[PDB]
Amino acid sequence: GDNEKMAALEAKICHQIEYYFGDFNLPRDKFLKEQIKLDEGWVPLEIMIKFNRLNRLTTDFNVIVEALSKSKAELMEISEDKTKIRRSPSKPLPEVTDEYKNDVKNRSVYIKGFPTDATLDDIKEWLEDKGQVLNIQMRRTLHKAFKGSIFVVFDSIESAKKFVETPGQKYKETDLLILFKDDYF
RNA sequence: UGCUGUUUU
Repeated sequence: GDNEKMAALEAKICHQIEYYFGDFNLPRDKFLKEQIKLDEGWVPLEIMIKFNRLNRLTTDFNVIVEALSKSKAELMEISEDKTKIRRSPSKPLPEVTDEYKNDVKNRSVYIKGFPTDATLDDIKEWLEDKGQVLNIQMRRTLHKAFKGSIFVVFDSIESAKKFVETPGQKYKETDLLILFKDDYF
């Protein structure tokens, strides 16, 4: 059903854009920050479609606008003429205080045992039924080769604990080592 | 402290 397929695509679009403008990417994204200074947070759709994971989903402005209009996250706003988008001023970036960093750390997790040829797509699929994940960091060498270990940030301490305490976890044939970031060094 | 990079650009 084409409506059915269009709805699945639009959900993916929302999630991707919401990641780029999110707490775990925006503060470290020089290119996106450049664009956000120029008019009250607004960024043109002609620039957004240059972002590679978004480009692969769609380059149609009409489809992007429809997607964001139906989002349940309430993060993104659309301009009057429908050519530009922004993070809402109701949702500011967190102040990076001791209390914030402690809270994030307590729900961050280290996982080791993925093959070196695994993709971000592969890791996301594996994580699908494991709880709400807000960030995936693939760990790399100096020369950018994947080490086979990751850091992940969960939505809550409750979700992180449920994941860490589950006993027999594997990726395909191989046993994983799973630790709170606090326990890794 | 700080500064610098950082492609899910």
